[PDB]
Amino acid sequence: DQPRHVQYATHFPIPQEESCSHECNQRLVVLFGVGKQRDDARHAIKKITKDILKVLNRKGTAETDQLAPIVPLNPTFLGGEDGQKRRRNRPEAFPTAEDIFAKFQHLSHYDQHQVTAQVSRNVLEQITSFALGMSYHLPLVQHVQFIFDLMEYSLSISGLIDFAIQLLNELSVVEAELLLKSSDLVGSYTTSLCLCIVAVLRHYHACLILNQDQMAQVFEGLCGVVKHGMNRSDGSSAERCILAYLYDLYTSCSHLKNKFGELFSDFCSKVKNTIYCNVEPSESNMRWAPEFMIDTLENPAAHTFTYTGLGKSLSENPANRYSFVCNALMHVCVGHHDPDRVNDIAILCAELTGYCKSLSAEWLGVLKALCCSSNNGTCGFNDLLCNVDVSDLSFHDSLATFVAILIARQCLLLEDLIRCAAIPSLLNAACSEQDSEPGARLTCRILLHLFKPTVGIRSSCDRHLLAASQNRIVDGAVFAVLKAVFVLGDSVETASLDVYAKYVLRSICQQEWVGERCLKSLCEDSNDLQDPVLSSAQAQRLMQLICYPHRLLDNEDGENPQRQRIKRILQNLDQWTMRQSSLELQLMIKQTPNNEMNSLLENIAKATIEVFQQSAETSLERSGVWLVAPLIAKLPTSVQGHVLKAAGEELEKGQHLGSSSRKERDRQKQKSMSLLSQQPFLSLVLTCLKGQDEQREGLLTSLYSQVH
Repeated sequence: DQPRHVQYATHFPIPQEESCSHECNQRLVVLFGVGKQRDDARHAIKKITKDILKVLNRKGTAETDQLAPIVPLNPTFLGGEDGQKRRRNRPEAFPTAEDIFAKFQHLSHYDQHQVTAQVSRNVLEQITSFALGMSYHLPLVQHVQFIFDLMEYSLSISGLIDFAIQLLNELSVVEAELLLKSSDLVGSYTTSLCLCIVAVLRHYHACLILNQDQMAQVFEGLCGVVKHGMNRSDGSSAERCILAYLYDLYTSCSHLKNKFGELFSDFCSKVKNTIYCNVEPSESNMRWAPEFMIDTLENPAAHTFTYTGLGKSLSENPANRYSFVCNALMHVCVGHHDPDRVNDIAILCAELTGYCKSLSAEWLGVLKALCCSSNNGTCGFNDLLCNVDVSDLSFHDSLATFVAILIARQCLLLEDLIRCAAIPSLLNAACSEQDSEPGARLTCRILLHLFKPTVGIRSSCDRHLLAASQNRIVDGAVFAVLKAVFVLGDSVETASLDVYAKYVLRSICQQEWVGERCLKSLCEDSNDLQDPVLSSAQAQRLMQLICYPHRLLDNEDGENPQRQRIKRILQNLDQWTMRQSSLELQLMIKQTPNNEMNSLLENIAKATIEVFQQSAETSLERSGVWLVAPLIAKLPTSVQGHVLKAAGEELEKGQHLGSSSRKERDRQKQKSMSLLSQQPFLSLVLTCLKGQDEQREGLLTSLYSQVH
């Protein structure tokens, strides 16, 4: 049939545009050959996407389009896919088309040019029409969500920088022509679309670093236009991550401004200075101040309210804790499990507390109350089990989705959970066994839901939100919360109760993002995993889980399972994971107790001397043992020096076996060379000859042995 190379003909993309107008456009077609299809392929590839925009550009109704599946006689499989697009009729929870899925499968960068040029003509015709004298209508938001969910299949890179370029350019045109009108519609749909571009560039962090020769200096131009004129509703959009994440560019030129405020000079200095030095918080306490029945008075639909006016309202009382927690939980037990309701209640309540950044440090009481008995009271929790169904887990996906929405705000800090949550959970099971027994398993499942057998879910836009916000928290103490899970232990439903304590060990490490953070963390330093809080036996029983998930499951076997565990640490590593393969040794070498340092030397010496004899008696696959020397070289030579100076004479005694026939002496020589024909022997003593005492005695014995 077909060979392998014909499938990759479509897998050769050209990312850079405008290569050669006369040459590259005209010469590329004739490589495959002639075809009527390819000429009509260009005729209808834009036609299928122009129709859906012309009813959006001109706001054409859907009732005027009925003859689109009726006219074309050819609906072939791509053409017939055009006709079925009118079978869905009304909008629904409809997946993408198979062709658009197939463009994610193959040819994702050839077609990325037309779709990015398709949206380029849409965003530029409006800017010639918004200023044409009639269009003062703000851009809609309902089409924004569906257009990022479909553009991401092409793996676009050029679609990010151009839109960021054009939006800052057009707003300077707006202020020169639309500032004097002074309307009240400013910032309702532009600021919402402002953070959409910022967040999608955060998911494309490689593209934002290559344009730094005008990135920083444009922000004074685009933000400074509103201040010099009569500024209405100040600036609705303010950048937050710029003044903290950028460090390198300020060494060129640094300048100061003096147009902030009489008491806001220190305030707006700290608006830019958000790196450290937290100011003194709200001294008035925020515990049990609101009682009940206050959410009906306020309307979050009116977006015209401001953060500055919110300060005077909360200056009277910081009372935004209790009456909204009860309002939220009473509402969610009224509404159904439909996806529209559960996502909206998290995001609408978010902007109430989004500018209430002091409210971000008081949410611990929803878990601190049930964890400890310092709150006292027994009847306060019985109703909280009356409204919880523990048997059903399909509706626990919604609260698993809520905490994904809760972590997606990127301004809620969970650094209190390291100190005051995982540590007493050790003593929670230690002090009480039959009383707080659900506390171990309830904290087991909810942390799994934070870091999600598996089934392929269609969700992709919010699926990538969990890993994007993961690295925003430092990795200094997060694994201490992880280890506190592991040290506490010391058909899915068919499993019994006791076996779940062991599958959680695998399932936590099953996530590829869990494993890769531990692998990268040791690249800088290992002092954080040598803390005496960490366990002895349980630490290295999961290093083989840390290193690779797709390896075969090693089994507990025999009276001496560590005997074969020492003997396979050479074979299991390959010639490509050379970084962490030697890193696992010095952790378990130092974990070995001091009473058996003597037995811990000759094992690694003799491990490398029967790795050569099985090829002596009877290339790139065998290049791994031909290149174990880089692993040995990146080791403390105090251990290496004693075990390799011992390796010399035991391989210089391998040829010294006589007391038999003359002819067997020659065979035991040449079998010894075939296991001693390794250039790494010359390099292992090369490490050893630095920082040694004397090793000239061993080769004296060989010289004398053969001189006769």
